[PDB]
Amino acid sequence: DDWRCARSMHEFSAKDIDGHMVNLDKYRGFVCIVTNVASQCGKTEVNYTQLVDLHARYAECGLRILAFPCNQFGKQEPGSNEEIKEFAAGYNVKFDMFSKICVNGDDAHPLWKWMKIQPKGKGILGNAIKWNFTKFLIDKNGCVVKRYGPMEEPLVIEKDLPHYF
Repeated sequence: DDWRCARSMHEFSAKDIDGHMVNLDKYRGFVCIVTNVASQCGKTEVNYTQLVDLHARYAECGLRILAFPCNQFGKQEPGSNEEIKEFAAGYNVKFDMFSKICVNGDDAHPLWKWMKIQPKGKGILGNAIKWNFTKFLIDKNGCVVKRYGPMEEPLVIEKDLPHYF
């Protein structure tokens, strides 16, 4: 397992929602929020709207947001990448959308396997992602500094951003 030995998010790569591979070291020097999103879940509206809001509010300070669709939680992201892209455009999303992935299990994207065992990325009842819209806060060096649950509104992250800018 190479992914357990990575030291930074910047070591991983991921396909964006248009099918192009993105080297995540392009986010070096930015504070990031990484999150697993879904279109048909109870917290879809509050998360998209507050994430778009935090992005517009803190874009000039370097806030970036990475959104990975995931259908493993109630099958609440069943659509195609194009549908998810159009869904996100309806919220006026300007952050970075990726291709749908798994975040749990043997086939999970290795970025997500790594985040979950980071000291500040651990969960309480096991490390697995529990539901849609788990949020990880990534410092400018690519390390995980905080994990927020599916039921935590994205605005609760705001108080912590000044310490990493």
